[PDB]
Amino acid sequence: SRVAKAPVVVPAGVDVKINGQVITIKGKNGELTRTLNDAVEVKHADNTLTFGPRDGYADGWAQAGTARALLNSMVIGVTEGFTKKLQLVGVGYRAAVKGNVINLSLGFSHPVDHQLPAGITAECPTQTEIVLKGADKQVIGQVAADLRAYRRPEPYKGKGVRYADEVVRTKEAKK
Amino acid sequence: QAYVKLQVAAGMANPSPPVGPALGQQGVNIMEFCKAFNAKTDSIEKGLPIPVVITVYADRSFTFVTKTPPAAVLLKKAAGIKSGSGKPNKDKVGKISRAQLQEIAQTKAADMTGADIEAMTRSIEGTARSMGLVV
Amino acid sequence: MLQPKRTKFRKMHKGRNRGLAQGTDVSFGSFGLKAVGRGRLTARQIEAARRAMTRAVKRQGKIWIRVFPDKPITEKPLAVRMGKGKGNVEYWVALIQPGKVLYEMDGVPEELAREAFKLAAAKLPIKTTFVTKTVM
Amino acid sequence: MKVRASVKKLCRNCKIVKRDGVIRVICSAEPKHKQRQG
Amino acid sequence: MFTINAEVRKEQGKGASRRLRAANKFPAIIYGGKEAPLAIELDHDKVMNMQAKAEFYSEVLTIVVDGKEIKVKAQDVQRHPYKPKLQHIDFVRA
Amino acid sequence: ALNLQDKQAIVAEVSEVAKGALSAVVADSRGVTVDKMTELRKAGREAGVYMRVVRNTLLRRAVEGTPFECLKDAFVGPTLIAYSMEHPGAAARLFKEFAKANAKFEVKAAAFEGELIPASQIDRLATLPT
Amino acid sequence: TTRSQGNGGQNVNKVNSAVRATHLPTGISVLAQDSRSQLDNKKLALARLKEKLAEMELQQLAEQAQNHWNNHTQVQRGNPVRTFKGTDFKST
Amino acid sequence: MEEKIIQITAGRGPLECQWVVAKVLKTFLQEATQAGISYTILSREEGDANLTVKSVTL
RNA sequence: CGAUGUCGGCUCAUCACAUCCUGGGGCUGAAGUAGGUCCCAAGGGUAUGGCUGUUCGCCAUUUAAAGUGGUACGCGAGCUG
RNA sequence: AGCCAGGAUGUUGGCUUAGAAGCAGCCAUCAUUUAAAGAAAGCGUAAUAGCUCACUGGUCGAGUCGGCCUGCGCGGAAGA
Ligand SMILES: [Mg+2]
Ligand SMILES: [Mg+2]
Ligand SMILES: [Mg+2]
Ligand SMILES: [Mg+2]
Ligand SMILES: [Mg+2]
Ligand SMILES: [Mg+2]
Ligand SMILES: [Mg+2]
Ligand SMILES: [Mg+2]
Ligand SMILES: [Mg+2]
Ligand SMILES: [Mg+2]
Ligand SMILES: [Mg+2]
Ligand SMILES: [Mg+2]
Ligand SMILES: [Mg+2]
Ligand SMILES: [Mg+2]
Ligand SMILES: [Mg+2]
Ligand SMILES: [Mg+2]
Ligand SMILES: [Mg+2]
Ligand SMILES: [Mg+2]
Ligand SMILES: [Mg+2]
Ligand SMILES: [Mg+2]
Ligand SMILES: [Mg+2]
Ligand SMILES: [Mg+2]
Ligand SMILES: [Zn+2]
Repeated sequence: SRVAKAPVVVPAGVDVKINGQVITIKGKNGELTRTLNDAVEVKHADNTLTFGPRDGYADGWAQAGTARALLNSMVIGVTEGFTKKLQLVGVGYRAAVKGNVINLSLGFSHPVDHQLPAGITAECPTQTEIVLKGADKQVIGQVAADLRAYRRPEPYKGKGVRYADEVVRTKEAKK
Repeated sequence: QAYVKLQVAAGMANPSPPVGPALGQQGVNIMEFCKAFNAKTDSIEKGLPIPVVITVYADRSFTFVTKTPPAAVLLKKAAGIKSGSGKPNKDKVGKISRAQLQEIAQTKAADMTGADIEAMTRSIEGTARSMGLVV
Repeated sequence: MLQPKRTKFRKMHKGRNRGLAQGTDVSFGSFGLKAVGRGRLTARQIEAARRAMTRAVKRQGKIWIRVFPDKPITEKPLAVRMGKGKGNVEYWVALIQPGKVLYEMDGVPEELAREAFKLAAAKLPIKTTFVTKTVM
Repeated sequence: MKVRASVKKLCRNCKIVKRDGVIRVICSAEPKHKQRQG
Repeated sequence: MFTINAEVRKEQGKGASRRLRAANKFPAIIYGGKEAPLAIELDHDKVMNMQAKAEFYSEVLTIVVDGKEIKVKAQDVQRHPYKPKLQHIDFVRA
Repeated sequence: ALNLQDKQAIVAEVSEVAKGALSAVVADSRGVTVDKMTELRKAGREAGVYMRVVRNTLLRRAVEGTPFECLKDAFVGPTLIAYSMEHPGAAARLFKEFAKANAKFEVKAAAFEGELIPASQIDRLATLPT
Repeated sequence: TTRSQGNGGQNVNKVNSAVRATHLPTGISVLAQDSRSQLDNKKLALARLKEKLAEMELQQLAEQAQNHWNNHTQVQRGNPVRTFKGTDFKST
Repeated sequence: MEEKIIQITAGRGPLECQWVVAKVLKTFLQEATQAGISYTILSREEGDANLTVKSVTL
């Protein structure tokens, strides 16, 4: 509703193409593409992107705000992108990368092997945290969720794969 | 930067029991703080606590400011009793005079962030009333 | 345990309580419970709800009750046929009156009143509503 | 997980949600808060 | 001071009451002293909201029935036994 | 704050602005409660307890409150430009006090515009009667 | 809930009104099959368990009074900790 | 707050021992109340003569 | 009622899932061997013995357990008695 | 509602307690600076301390909020 109300900005010289509901956006960073929900009308008038319902649709303004949020997300992605850093808290918790292949030494009989898509790459300035940047917010969040769900940590001390800005709620095992 | 005042009566040095390591939570010494407190309390009476504020800095050269003795013990000495009260609403303890309340107010007006003495005078009067030191 | 000192007779018919009721209005207290439907309030249930309301009010205010288990019902102890005469006296209840105030409260806020009456709904199988004393 | 009939909001910072037709309460302030009906 | 739009109920009765309650109308009657008894059909939620006030059974209201103001006041009431419906509301002329 | 409280407050500020002419500006964009305490204590020592540091600089509050007197504040109301009163004396020295407070560790959100009370420019008025 | 061991009839060969209340700490069990109503059988079993545990609670007081009794003959006549002399009854 | 049950008994002695038991019980109660502890009497089975108690539980 | 054979055991199992339990989702008063648990999952195990005129239960050694039942409280035109 | 911020002074109120200083519990539960402060509503420790919240200052801004009667839904609902 109020999300679709707000106007949508795009940079200058960014090749944004609309084909019905199929909206792709490409620039100096890269290309982000998806076909949008059918409950939305889209049109562009020389400086803006507007979202609204289609005639005879129940979830009209709601899905219009949805598509508004989606297109702003991919606009920011083609401008600079979104960054994530999967950080480990623990005694000797480390990892590595080979382009997009990851080893995990967190107490297994085989060090786990992980894979990332071509959209995400990782470097290792440190060996306890991995720095991996990209332009796909949902892809990098999926990578975060995957390397978190490999071994979801415990609630007692704070030992496992957590997030950069997260603070651990300490439930200490009562003696 | 770590503005926590935790001090005891100046009569006894090295307040290890009451706070102890609480004053030494950082890497600063526990003897220098006591020496500075004694140096500040040399020119005033001994046997009463004095609050001192602290902002510890890295160079092991602490900057501190002292304050007047607490108004709690001030009104304690004014009433001439050591214990405040037990269930104040039920029973009467002592009689507290407006003039001596005003004089207790004027001696700590310099410490307190109050310009008109009347407002903080009625403040301490209400404090005494709530404690059971009826005005 | 609300129960008569003496009754008119030891048993009585099972009885009927249909149609509309007469305990429509509030009589003694500020806050009450309505039961639109139909059922039965055991003496244990009535005493339990009274104790629970005392619990919630912390002995502030008063409690009131309108219906009484003055009718000692005869149910049949299990595994006995329809015959052998009427059954045996087993317990005491009162049945549910559409529009009746059952338990009453005063001296405590409306929020605590609805809380305690929902707790009456959670100590009784009967359908409820929150009522107060009517202006004339 | 919790199996009851009367599910209720737990504290000032939980969240009633609908997930596949059943009420779900979660509050990471208490890892216990994960309610359920059925 | 509430000015309420109400009409004259030609035929009364129990079946009439049931159909009027289906069609969102509940009755009331004008009386008082020596005057001729007339009875009216009221606007339900309007009356409920107006009598939710504390002054309904005290103040001198005004009734528009067949294009005329009538000054009446409360005397008595009947209510639905187990629902928020005022079975009857009573008027004494002012 | 509801409508009646707003009406009494707006009448109060109308009376205050009618009685007093001089004004000075501040803004709590980076104004800590330490700065607020310093300013309120300086006001309490300079003048009475009615010295206020309230912020009524909204899009529809100060501009709509000023028309009784000093209508020039239509350029002042918006953009978080607070109002501080200076009743006693002509050309009181509380004007430069807010500039000095801005100088000592502030974000420079006051702008020291000064409301051009002597019809002077937005710069400091270095000379005051003594 | 199990079958009442009669001789017997074909209805009691079905009835699971035999109620056995077993107390898990003490291991004491009592069976009730007096009535063909299983609620009353359960109540009777609970009451009998109450009674029978009130005879294990009652044979402990006697057992410890058998130990209180020995103290009467366990008094040793010598090495006094306190001494009272004369009717003046002075402590020492 | 501790709970102690103590017994004072004459042993297998004569009326002199019973009399001594009575006197010692009285002095014991007086000293205990002086020391500030409370008590209750459980058993006070009598002896064979006047002012002679056989055993008492405290 | 001019007849539809009962309890337990054996073979075959049957099927239920309503799970006892491993195999799989969570709380924990769940740190890790390790259990208290609220449950999905019936493909499958659902022991070996002593006592018992007898599913019931206790005991000994494994161990996931030795489920609750319809099968006319299985199955007797398959066995026993 | 998000967003930058205050959220104090008497006060470290007094007990009983092993220290209780806002948080183990009880009593008064209020006075001042009053845009704001509730002897504390949460987190915590050893006693603190500290971090919050209620409340109120600064922004996007036209809409926002809680009772009711009715139509149809949601879960309570696992067999041989
Ligand atoms: Mg009736
Ligand atoms: Mg279930
Ligand atoms: Mg009819
Ligand atoms: Mg026979
Ligand atoms: Mg049978
Ligand atoms: Mg037959
Ligand atoms: Mg035949
Ligand atoms: Mg045949
Ligand atoms: Mg488990
Ligand atoms: Mg299942
Ligand atoms: Mg199976
Ligand atoms: Mg199977
Ligand atoms: Mg299957
Ligand atoms: Mg065997
Ligand atoms: Mg053998
Ligand atoms: Mg079977
Ligand atoms: Mg069977
Ligand atoms: Mg069979
Ligand atoms: Mg056959
Ligand atoms: Mg056979
Ligand atoms: Mg035989
Ligand atoms: Mg339902
Ligand atoms: Zn919660």
